[PDB]
Amino acid sequence: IKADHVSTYAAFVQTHRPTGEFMFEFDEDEQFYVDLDKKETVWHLEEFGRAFSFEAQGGLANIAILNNNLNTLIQRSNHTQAANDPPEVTVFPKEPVELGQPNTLICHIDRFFPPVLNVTWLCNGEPVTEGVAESLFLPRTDYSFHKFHYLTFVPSAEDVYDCRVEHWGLDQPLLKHWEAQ
Amino acid sequence: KNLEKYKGKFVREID
Amino acid sequence: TPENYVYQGRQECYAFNGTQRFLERYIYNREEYARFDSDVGEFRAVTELGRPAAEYWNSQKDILEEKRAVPDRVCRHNYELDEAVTLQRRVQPKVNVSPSNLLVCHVTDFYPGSIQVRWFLNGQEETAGVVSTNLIRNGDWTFQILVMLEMTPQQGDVYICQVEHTSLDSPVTVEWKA
Ligand SMILES: *[C@@H]1O[C@H](CO)[C@@H](O)[C@H](O)[C@H]1NC(C)=O
Ligand SMILES: *[C@@H]1O[C@H](CO)[C@@H](O)[C@H](O)[C@H]1NC(C)=O
Ligand SMILES: [Mg+2]
Ligand SMILES: [Mg+2]
Repeated sequence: IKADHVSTYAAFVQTHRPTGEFMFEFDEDEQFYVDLDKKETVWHLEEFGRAFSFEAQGGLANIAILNNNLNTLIQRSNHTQAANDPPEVTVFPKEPVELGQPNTLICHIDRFFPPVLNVTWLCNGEPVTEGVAESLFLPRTDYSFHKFHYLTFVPSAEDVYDCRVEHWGLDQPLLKHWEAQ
Repeated sequence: KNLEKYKGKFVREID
Repeated sequence: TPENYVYQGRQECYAFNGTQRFLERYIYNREEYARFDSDVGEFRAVTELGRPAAEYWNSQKDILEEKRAVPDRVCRHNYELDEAVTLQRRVQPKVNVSPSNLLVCHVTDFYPGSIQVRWFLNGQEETAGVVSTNLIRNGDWTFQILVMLEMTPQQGDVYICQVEHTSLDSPVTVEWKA
């Protein structure tokens, strides 16, 4: 489809956690979602939150419809469960790597299904738990998912990093290595 | 209100 | 693997040259099984699983009336709002050149994604030796891109990476002397 811009509400429900998600993306970047637990709209940037609003009940009402529709399709499909599609993983820094200068490492996990995933940052074999963040499970036009994980870090010639990824389509956890080279 | 974005309403399946 | 069933919905608005096209997609696992496309004007079953749903939805006049109105009532409305904010987002690229033989023009933290990055050697544009990544989406409403030039340095050569972007008054350049 020809388009200068694509604006998409994307939502899903499923048996396992996360059991629901309701978000809006503009040109493939997530602009807001509805936190279904807190029943509140969450804007990605302050630029958006100050200008825009969205009634969270609109997200909750749509998720209720999807959950009903999921129950129907489980019956109509004779409980068809899809094959697991394992993720592709890439790790790259946000800024040019300068030893001793603060940076952000990004782990992009792509082309996987279902949207059930465990991700851990490792540094020299050990989990890093501070200075981390992550995206939602983001939609793809082929109905698989992708996701971003972030780690604040100070680059150093020594350190080896891993983005360790767990998914049902994998024979064992996937460790994608990165070093400042 | 701020500038309010509009929703769409998903349709209920026939069960 | 554990028992797991997934259902997805999408409501997509395609803005192009003043027009709005609306698709609403119903997906079981990864099988799109029914959809409404405003170019089409009614629901269609995408697979056999969608035949009951398309038939039923297409029999409800109020639903078709609502969906046929979405381009003008929902898509155009939200697009006008995004014209006031999202489409005015401008984050200026940072530019760094470093050697790797390649010279790397690393352009970071910019928005929107459309950008032109060009290499010049002694004032002459160099294209045949340019290996570019794709645009890299960072997921945080910024992009980056690495535009690398295959190079054979010789003393005196002056390389310049020039970046053009809507956020800039004028193109920005970084020079590297061999
Ligand atoms: C993720 O980790 C949890 C433990 O916190 C475990 O119960 C679950 O099986 C893991 N999921 C996957 C997909 O490996
Ligand atoms: C944009 O729309 C106008 C109709 O108002 C049409 O004449 C023109 O060809 C369109 N431009 C493109 C690039 O399709
Ligand atoms: Mg709000
Ligand atoms: Mg190239």
